[PDB]
Amino acid sequence: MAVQILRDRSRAAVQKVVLGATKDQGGTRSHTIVVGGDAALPFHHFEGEIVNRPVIGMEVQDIVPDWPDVLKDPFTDVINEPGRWAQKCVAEYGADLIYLKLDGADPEGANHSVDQCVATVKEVLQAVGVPLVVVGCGDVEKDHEVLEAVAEAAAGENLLLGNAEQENYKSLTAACMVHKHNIIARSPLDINICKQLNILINEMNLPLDHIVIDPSIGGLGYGIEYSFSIMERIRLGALQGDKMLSMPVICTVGYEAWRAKEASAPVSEYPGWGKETERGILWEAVTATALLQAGAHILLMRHPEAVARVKENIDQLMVSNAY
Amino acid sequence: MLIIGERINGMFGDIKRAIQERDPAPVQEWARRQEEGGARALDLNVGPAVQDKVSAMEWLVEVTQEVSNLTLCLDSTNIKAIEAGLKKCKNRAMINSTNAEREKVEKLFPLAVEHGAALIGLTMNKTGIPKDSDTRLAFAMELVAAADEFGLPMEDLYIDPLILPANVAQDHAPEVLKTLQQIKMLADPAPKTVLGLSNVSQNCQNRPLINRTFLAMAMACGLDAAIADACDEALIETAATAEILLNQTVYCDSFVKMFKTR
Amino acid sequence: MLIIGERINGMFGDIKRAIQERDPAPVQEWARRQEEGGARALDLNVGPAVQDKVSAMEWLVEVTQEVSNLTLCLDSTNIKAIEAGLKKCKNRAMINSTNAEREKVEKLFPLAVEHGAALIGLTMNKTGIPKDSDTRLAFAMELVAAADEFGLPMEDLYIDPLILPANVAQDHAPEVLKTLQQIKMLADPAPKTVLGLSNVSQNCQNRPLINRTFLAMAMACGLDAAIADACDEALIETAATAEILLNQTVYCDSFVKMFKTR
Amino acid sequence: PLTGLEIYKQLPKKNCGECGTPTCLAFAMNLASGKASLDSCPYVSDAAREALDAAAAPPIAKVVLGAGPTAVEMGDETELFRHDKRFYHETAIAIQVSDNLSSEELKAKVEAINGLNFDRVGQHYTIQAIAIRHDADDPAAFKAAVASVAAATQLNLVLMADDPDVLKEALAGVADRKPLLYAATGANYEAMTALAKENNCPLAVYGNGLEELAELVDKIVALGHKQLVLDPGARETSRAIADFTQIRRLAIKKRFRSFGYPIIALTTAANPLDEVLQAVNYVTKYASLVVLRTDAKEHLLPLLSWRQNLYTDPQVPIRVEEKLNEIGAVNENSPVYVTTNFSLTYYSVEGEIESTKIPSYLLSVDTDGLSVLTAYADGKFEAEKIAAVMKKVDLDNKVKRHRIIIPGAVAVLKGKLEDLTGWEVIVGPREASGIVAFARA
Amino acid sequence: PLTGLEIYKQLPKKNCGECGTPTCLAFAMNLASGKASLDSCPYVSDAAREALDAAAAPPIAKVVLGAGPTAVEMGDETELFRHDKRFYHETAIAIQVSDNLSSEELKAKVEAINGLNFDRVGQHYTIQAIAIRHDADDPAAFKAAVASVAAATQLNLVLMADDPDVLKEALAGVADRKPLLYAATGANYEAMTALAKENNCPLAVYGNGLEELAELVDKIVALGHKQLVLDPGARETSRAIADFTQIRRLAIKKRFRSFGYPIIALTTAANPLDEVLQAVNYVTKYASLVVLRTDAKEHLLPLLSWRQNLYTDPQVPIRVEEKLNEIGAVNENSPVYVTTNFSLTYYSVEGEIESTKIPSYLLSVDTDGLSVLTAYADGKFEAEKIAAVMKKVDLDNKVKRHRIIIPGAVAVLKGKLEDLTGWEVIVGPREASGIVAFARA
Ligand code: B12
Ligand code: B12
Ligand SMILES: CN1c2c(nc(N)[nH]c2=O)NC[C@@H]1CNc1ccc(C(=O)N[C@@H](CCC(=O)O)C(=O)O)cc1
Ligand SMILES: CN1c2c(nc(N)[nH]c2=O)NC[C@@H]1CNc1ccc(C(=O)N[C@@H](CCC(=O)O)C(=O)O)cc1
Ligand code: SF4
Ligand code: SF4
Ligand SMILES: [Ca+2]
Ligand SMILES: [Ca+2]
Repeated sequence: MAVQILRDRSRAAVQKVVLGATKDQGGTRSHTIVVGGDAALPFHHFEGEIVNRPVIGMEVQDIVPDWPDVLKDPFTDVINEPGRWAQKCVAEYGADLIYLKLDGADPEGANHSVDQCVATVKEVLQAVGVPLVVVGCGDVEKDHEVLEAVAEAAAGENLLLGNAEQENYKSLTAACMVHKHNIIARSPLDINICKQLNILINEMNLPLDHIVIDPSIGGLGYGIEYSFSIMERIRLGALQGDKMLSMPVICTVGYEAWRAKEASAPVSEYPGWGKETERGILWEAVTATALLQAGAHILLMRHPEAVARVKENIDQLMVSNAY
Repeated sequence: MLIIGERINGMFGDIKRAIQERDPAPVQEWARRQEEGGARALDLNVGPAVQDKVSAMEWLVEVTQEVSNLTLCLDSTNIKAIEAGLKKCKNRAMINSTNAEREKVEKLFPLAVEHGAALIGLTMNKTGIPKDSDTRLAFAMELVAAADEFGLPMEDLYIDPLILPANVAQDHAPEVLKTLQQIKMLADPAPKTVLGLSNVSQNCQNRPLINRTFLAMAMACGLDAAIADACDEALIETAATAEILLNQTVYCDSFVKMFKTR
Repeated sequence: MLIIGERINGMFGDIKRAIQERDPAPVQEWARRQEEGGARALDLNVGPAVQDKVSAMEWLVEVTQEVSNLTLCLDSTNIKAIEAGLKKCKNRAMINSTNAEREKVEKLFPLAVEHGAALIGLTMNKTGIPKDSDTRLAFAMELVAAADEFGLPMEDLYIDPLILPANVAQDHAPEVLKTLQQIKMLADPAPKTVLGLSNVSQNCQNRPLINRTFLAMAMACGLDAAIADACDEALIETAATAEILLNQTVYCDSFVKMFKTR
Repeated sequence: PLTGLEIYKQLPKKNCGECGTPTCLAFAMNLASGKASLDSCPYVSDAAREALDAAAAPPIAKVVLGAGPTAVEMGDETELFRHDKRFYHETAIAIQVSDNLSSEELKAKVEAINGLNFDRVGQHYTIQAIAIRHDADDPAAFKAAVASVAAATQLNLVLMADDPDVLKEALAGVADRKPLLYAATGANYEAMTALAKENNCPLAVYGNGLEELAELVDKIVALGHKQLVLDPGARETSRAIADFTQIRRLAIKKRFRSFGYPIIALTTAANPLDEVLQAVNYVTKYASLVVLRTDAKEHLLPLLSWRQNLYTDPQVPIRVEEKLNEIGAVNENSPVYVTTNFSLTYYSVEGEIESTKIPSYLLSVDTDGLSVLTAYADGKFEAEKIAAVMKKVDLDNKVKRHRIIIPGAVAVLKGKLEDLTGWEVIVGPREASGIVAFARA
Repeated sequence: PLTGLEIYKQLPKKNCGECGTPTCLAFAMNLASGKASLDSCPYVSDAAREALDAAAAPPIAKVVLGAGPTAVEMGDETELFRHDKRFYHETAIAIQVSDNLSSEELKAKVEAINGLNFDRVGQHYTIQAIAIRHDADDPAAFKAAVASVAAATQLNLVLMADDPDVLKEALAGVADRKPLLYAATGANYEAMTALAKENNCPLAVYGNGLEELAELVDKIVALGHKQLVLDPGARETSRAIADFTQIRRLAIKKRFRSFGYPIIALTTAANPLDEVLQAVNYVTKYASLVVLRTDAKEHLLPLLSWRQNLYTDPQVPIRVEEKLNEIGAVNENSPVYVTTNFSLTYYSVEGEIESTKIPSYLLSVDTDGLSVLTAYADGKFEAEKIAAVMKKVDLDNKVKRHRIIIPGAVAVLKGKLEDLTGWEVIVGPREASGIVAFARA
């Protein structure tokens, strides 16, 4: 009779990536945040050790974002000041990381100079003491000039440079190696391209613990299950010995959740959905909650209250359920 | 797929000359070139020449684990040499092999658990090698029962239906596949399987074409391990490809390169 | 193993132009270069390029059997085009493809018994291609039940699990093999099977390595026929070697050459 | 479908050959191959019955919540991951309401519960049941509450009362319907088993821990009732994920017949925002029925959204309606875009066109769910299917200009479609993110 | 197991889902797989009992002729070709003796029938039964006929008559050894089955053609007698070969339960030499019992030799009896040759030795029947086991010399053997065809 607890032993574990440096490490940050180290399925403490809990980064742009009116409200006092923007996300809203999304680098938009993009990065480095996640706007030629110049001046800070895809990984990887920086690997909802990209980046002699996977998650209700299943498959592989899928999974819930009408549509427009306040808060929270069960290590959020609720969720899931 | 290097065998010339004069150089060199091929196991055989199987086996182990950390695979019919080799193993090893003979089972299954190693079981007895899958499967269940009887992990049991040359025993090859596929009805979880792949192309024309072809056909039937030529690059490609087609490893454009550097 | 030539398809550049301009030369050429490869059957598909099918399908049948006496295989969804093709067929015929829907069954099944041809059935429905093997088997069982209904010989029925690319549908390949393995156990005598082998390497590095490897694995599961590139020598060698390992054809030292010139 | 070992380690091990087989181990082989019947060997008893009931049966039992079109099916699952195959039955949503509330507050809350049906992305979200819990000191307040709710709502019901006498007295008038009986406990499971026996209703099994749940279930099963839903008593979301996984694992992988039933989860989060997030974890962690407290549409929408997404078959792709879809005001002189009904292709254009701003029409042609490259190669997206859909909405009257916009990918369809349609053709960008660069031009 | 198609057509056509499966066609898939038992479906005819037997039972049932050590088993074959697997039970040879012969002529013939025991090449060939036929004009002459034969031989018996009332009077005392009752016809099968039921003896079923045979079998099956042997009524060897093929094919391949029984053949060739050749065809054409009319010792040895050979195992190599085989005339002087007991290896050696007209001795050690080369690489033919058979064969006392000749394939064992043996080891030619060029030189 009796009951035996089934425990699936993991043959391997997910990589441990170090974000940021300190005074002794050659950086200027107050602390170093480590992600990964999981030796089991998401928050399964009974069959593995979850050493480092998932962290939450808040999106800060060098310019004023084109976010809906509702999302801009909690930032109105510092939304037009990146230095004061990042400083609020940490002290007030309690953020783990500062996600510096440079939309001002876009030649069609703000068209900020290369020395201006590096001025914004260096501004946040003086504002906060948390590790930074700096990615470009999306322009191939611009980001190659921006991210390179940023990595050169912010060398020693141990940042997390982002947006490196399959057809474009050569320019960014070369910068990360010389200036001792990490890198984000983006994949168009394809685990095959994801795994293949990690090989190409590593073949240039860049350590596996300096890479993080961006599966390009789908928004809630807009194909999030396509990303949910992939993130799980990556998690299984990382435990089964597949070292090319052993990189932590970063998610951009901020961009994908606030690009949906259901998040910011007024209640007067869609009476059946309800108030837009609770909806937008919960829409970004649920779309990030589900990914935590898929193995999301770094969440990139925007809404303050949405973060504060996911933070609570993480605090509860880290409570050891070991038998 | 688990590739077990079968080049370090006494039936080969250079290997046999090495053991006679205790020359580590030829043995170690093949321990590298096989590992470079993608092999994750090295089968060690002293050969029929050397009269002292016990000490010769201990020598092959102490010089192989010196330049390689792969899972060694002891290959000798003499139990006294197997246990002698297991005591010299610095890591996990494999016992090859045992049959359904109770006299062998009672003195090898406890030995496997004692050293916490893997045990390869043959589907035969004092009579010889059968043909009909119903016969081989009967011997296999005793090996499965022996694992549960002596407290051996089922995933550490490697059942070998014993493949014969495709020219003089053509009717054996399909029966081996019919055996492998029906092994999945023996236990839960089911035990692993292993084959001496090079035997299927024994004295046939174009051996590699027969080896890699049979390897793919066996993996589809659930072949979990194979003792074949680790230096055959055309074989390693097939092993990698077949593993992808079984969804045992996530696909990528460098899937062949990922198998060698796994 | 029956290899059906796939080169004659309206998706290629040469064939597409050979239909609009009505040029027999490309069609006749690929009807020979595939026969030399070892193909004993030719897949005739007008493709989505040509507007009218009935006019194009009939034109292919005449110019193909002009320089070849191989088994003709018609590939289209248009029932009118398929039936129009069987009209000008002097030799043995084969039709492709049909699904489990009764709206397709009673319009294609009796058409097969009429001209006394082979019917290639699909294990799918209007919704799409199934995932697991239990669903494919359920649809395959409907094809066998309808085969005994309209009075059709079981050896003339070809089941197609519909193989998909190993990059996007990597989890489909092991299910296709599980399907084939359980096809020869749902009926006695067991129906023959067929795959679109070349589709498993769709947009993948080293396609031939993917193709021939999957063929052997499928034949081990009981694949009686397959539609792939007959011009690939590496593929033909695998198709020949697999027959030897399945004891379907008596082994000889020239086993490769004999299957090529059967 | 049964391992030779499992069959063997359950036999007398006599090797008498009365079965027509030399040994038991050889006969175990014959059973797995079906060479002989298990009824041959006259030996053993409970072993033969337990095996047959465990062999030819699903890992998770199927217990239906009531009768009629309103009734939903719970349990019946065979997977730990949705990508391995698919998740069949969606999570049952139940809103809890106290009984110590006044009549005017009860009716007002129940009325709000009946309006928890949402409409998004051409999909329809609906809840399942309503939970009536006994909090009052008077047992008569419970029967007056359930009878009151059963009049307003037509949905399923689930009663929460410890004392069986208080339950039956309230169950009497609503016995013919669904009412799930929560919950049978190790002290009062005897009377509870009889209530669901005569009324033929599902019964909930409670147990403080993993072990206590196992012992109580086996006792209830031996009384003649199998239709059960399990409650490991996990009040913490972390303590729940572990326990909920075991029931799903042990029943499927190890064939544990005590945990071969769906799970009922209870949300304990005070904050209604934290409650939904805790519900997201449950509906993902194999929980078949969850009992919420907040009844606001602002909370149930993202929760029922994730529930729908998770339980969609990976093999069938998501598809939008085959109709012209309008973005913005649309003045009758706005551009015309043509694309596939695949849900991931459509909203690649809706989000990108609507992002630019201004009115435009967007024709989703019916590819059966296939993408533009996809339906292109499957031929379900030709110049013919497109021009025929052009006229399947009588589109020209709506728009003054005759001009349409085609995918940069399938743009080649340009010539042939511009003739059969009679409508001029402009081939856009390969990626829809260029919908901003085409309008400018 | 059984084919899913065959259980579907055996199944009805109700599609009522009472089994737990939506349709009957889907329930057929669950049965072949093993996802459900067939007892759930009530809507089944007597084909349920048919599905129980036709699937589990072997194609050809086993019926024993006689009882005890003198009992031989017929039927129980599952192969259309001996090269695939093998043929298990050999053909039962039976010699026919009439009753119209005098008592002195009856005993004198049976006396020779018991002398049909042949010993050749180390093995022993024996016949099994004796056929007693009724050719007299009075029934009472058959009772004294069987009693004379039964009290003479201890071999099996088989009586042949049409009238049951005549047969039962002669079966009274010989019933203990269960003699075969030939034959049941379409007119008296009712009285034959009843008599064969009380005595529990195998009943021979006769039928004119493959049609009347199949019908009459089912008649006896319904009565409760399943111990039957089949006689297609074919007299000519051409008719028999075809008919015996059908009884063997339909039973094995088509699961035909009317032909799922062994076959009894009757040699109808007038000439004794023609009879044996006609009997060779039968024992090859899947026959289980043949009745000859020749008692000569010259017409049985060639037939019995072919029987033993045909019913051997191919996968298993054939073994010459271990021992010493003298060739021609052996002088103590004559040379000694050692080899392997494989039939192939020693057969070739025997051909080489006798063909070159050189008197010698062949020491064929037991290698398990494996070739000298095979023994050589699997440690079955090593200088230690060979010097072991040297003293075990007792060859040392049959020669004045101490020299033994080994195969030129394993010459490498001569030295280590020369030391162990005490004899002088010479390494001959690797092929036995050059042994004659080794002797002279
Ligand atoms: C997943 C996949 C499948 C799935 C289908 C998934 C689905 N839901 O459609 C499966 C495995 C079933 C499949 C099947 C087929 N596939 Co496929 N498939 C793929 C794949 C990987 C992705 C499809 C996808 O989701 N694209 C994403 C969507 C969003 O992109 P999209 O539809 O093109 O829309 C974009 C643009 O076109 C543009 N856009 C679209 N509409 C509009 C409208 C306007 C106005 C504008 C401005 C822009 C615009 O913007 C969109 C987003 O930015 C591609 C390879 C790839 N990664 O591109 C091959 C691919 C599309 N498949 C292809 C083929 C060949 C097939 C098959 C014929 C395989 C075969 N040999 O039979 C079969 C079809 C027949 C059959 N079903 O038996 C080919 C097409 C080319 C060709 N024929 O030579 C490709 C490109 C593979 C390759 N060779 O690279 N496939
Ligand atoms: C049949 C066979 C098998 C069968 C064995 C059946 C049996 N009863 O032999 C089976 C399928 C089991 C098989 C397996 C093996 N085989 Co093998 N087998 C053969 C084979 C095909 C023919 C056997 C035969 O019937 N020979 C005919 C007999 C009559 O020949 P013979 O015994 O050698 O005797 C002749 C001569 O030596 C001479 N002679 C014999 N005695 C004497 C005495 C005197 C005084 C003289 C003068 C002459 C003489 O006369 C005979 C004919 O005229 C040969 C290839 C061949 N045709 O030559 C390989 C062969 C013998 N096998 C061989 C091998 C390798 C094996 C295996 C070890 C394979 C492996 N990797 O383990 C296994 C053995 C163990 C195992 N079972 O796993 C090798 C031996 C050389 C080698 N070591 O590489 C051969 C030669 C194949 C080859 N390499 O071309 N084998
Ligand atoms: C019997 N094989 C085997 C096994 N173990 C198991 N469980 N099963 C097996 O079939 N271990 C030993 C061997 C596998 N290893 C080998 C090693 C060499 C060759 C081989 O073909 N050797 C060459 C000799 C070349 C030389 O002497 O230089 C040959 O032609 O035989 C085959 C298989
Ligand atoms: C869908 N296949 C198929 C079938 N029939 C069945 N029952 N099942 C199938 O999957 N018949 C048609 C096709 C098989 N034949 C083919 C034909 C071409 C290619 C192929 O790979 N073509 C090239 C295109 C080259 C060009 O455009 O010039 C390719 O890269 O896809 C593969 C298989
Ligand atoms: S009759 Fe039962 S106990 Fe006896 S050997 Fe058979 S299975 Fe075992
Ligand atoms: S119970 Fe019998 S008749 Fe009814 S659906 Fe099932 S198999 Fe068919
Ligand atoms: Ca396996
Ligand atoms: Ca088959």
